[PDB]
Amino acid sequence: DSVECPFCDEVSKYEKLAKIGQGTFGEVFKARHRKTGQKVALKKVLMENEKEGFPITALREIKILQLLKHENVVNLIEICRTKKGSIYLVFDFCEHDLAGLLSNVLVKFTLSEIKRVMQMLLNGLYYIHRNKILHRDMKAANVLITRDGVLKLADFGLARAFSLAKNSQPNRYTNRVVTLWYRPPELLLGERDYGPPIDLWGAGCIMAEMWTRSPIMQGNTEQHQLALISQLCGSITPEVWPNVDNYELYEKLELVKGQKRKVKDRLKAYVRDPYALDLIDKLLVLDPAQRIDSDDALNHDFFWSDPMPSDLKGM
Amino acid sequence: NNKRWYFTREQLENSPSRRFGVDPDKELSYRQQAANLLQDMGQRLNVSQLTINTAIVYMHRFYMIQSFTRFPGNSVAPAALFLAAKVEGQPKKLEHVIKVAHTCLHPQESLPDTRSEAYLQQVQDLVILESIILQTLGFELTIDHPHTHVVKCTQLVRASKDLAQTSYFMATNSLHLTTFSLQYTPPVVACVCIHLACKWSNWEIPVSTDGKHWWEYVDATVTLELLDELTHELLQILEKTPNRLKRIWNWR
Ligand SMILES: OC[C@H]1O[C@@H](n2cnc3cc(Cl)c(Cl)cc32)[C@H](O)[C@@H]1O
Repeated sequence: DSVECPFCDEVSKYEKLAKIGQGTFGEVFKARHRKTGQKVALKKVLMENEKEGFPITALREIKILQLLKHENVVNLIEICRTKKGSIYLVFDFCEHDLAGLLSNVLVKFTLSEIKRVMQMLLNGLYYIHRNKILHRDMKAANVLITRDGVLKLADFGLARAFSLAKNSQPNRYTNRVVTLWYRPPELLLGERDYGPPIDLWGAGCIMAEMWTRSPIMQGNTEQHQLALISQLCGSITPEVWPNVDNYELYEKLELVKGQKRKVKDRLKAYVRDPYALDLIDKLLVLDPAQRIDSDDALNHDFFWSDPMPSDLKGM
Repeated sequence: NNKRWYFTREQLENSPSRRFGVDPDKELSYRQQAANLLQDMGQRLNVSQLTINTAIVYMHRFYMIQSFTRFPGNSVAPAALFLAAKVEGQPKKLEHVIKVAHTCLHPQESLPDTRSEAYLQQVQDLVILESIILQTLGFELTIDHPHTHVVKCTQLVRASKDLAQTSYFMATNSLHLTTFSLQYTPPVVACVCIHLACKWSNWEIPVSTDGKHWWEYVDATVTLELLDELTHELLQILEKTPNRLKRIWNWR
């Protein structure tokens, strides 16, 4: 027979349309509510092997989505079942993502539109960090935009909560987080007491990707990457980055010794506005605790100069 | 919204279990049992009281939707604890929770052979029930942990170490013994527990410098009249529970 289930609707109430969860991961469908035509995204909960019941990392993600309610964060509407059995996370659908738009050459951003994009992105980082969450997977692909031009950060499948680390016991968070290209130095050097700054770095790589239309630092592995970073920001040294020595992997990873900060320069050709350059610079800072934060980033002259941030309709 | 897991006296009266043959009195003890089983398993698995509490709330909320006649507490509690532990950051392995459930519920019998089909199915069963719990709760597992509320109210009245320990005790027992957490907000429950703790300890909380009673600093909706009724109900249940009041009883 059957069990009562007032608060978990069967996903059949939505009509699947098309796989959109590319990278071949998640198994994400666009879908349509069979009564109102309202479009949504269905992210099925993987379950590959999972020999420990409902996946703990899914509980984590569902906790975080439920806590994050904000105009620049994706919106979990409900969670649905099947009747093996399956579980779907249901989101408000969003037509575009920033990877799709940055690659498509039919699409162009006025300086002011870009400004708005960054503003929304940084605003959402302010919100999540305030709520003690790290995204840990910043990349244009995870930045969506709706028809009406509202940007939303998405895919919190890697996200986790973070704590004020006192009582003389540094945290032990997972190190191998964030895509390689949008990953920050702290993590490559094997940091485990990291914080909000690891997302800000992502946000940098994305600022530039708004002009270069292309992920600015593509690396084969963690070692090719970390060099490629230093071939843009300068050499990692206690001089530029106090106490960077203490990382086991510092000198213990043959880091290129001779390199001076070539960031504004290697980017001038793509981004003209000197304010945008300056912001990109304060975001791509090597030392976490010297890197700019969401609050200060938002009060940066970039967002308060002509041309002013404009809404989005060029898409 | 945020009134979904809060219920009226009448709603509690007409529970799923009631509609299947179970008296109010019988059901209330069914919860008390499940809560004990939770506490016992949680202690042996070495999880926090916070985690155990979460489980107890999952349990309470669960039985406002399902009936004890379809889902016996002995089956639901291990599943609820298995869930609570992952949710709270203290995952226990599925085998381990099953071993411990078994010893608790059959201190004599010997654990089957992991190789057995008998055992393999009780593993599938727990996982299934975790699934039914998840669905029944509408996937809403973030609980407002009630201890921290109590702590802040004892701080807010410069309570003795003893007066706070007693409060904490009322607090924890209310979760095991009453359905308060299905009826009143964690802030309020804590007032209830501090009030009763004062009465028991013969401690008088001084009125404000204004004339405002201490509880008004915690939940506007709280009237003395209410505290008195709740602390009464709680105390009656305490008096019925063997050895319990002994734990906080001044003997000198
Ligand atoms: O599983 C992560 C990938 O799937 C897509 N995705 C994830 N969550 C989503 C929510 C919505 Cl509303 C949309 Cl439109 C796409 C999503 C994103 O495009 C992302 O690259």
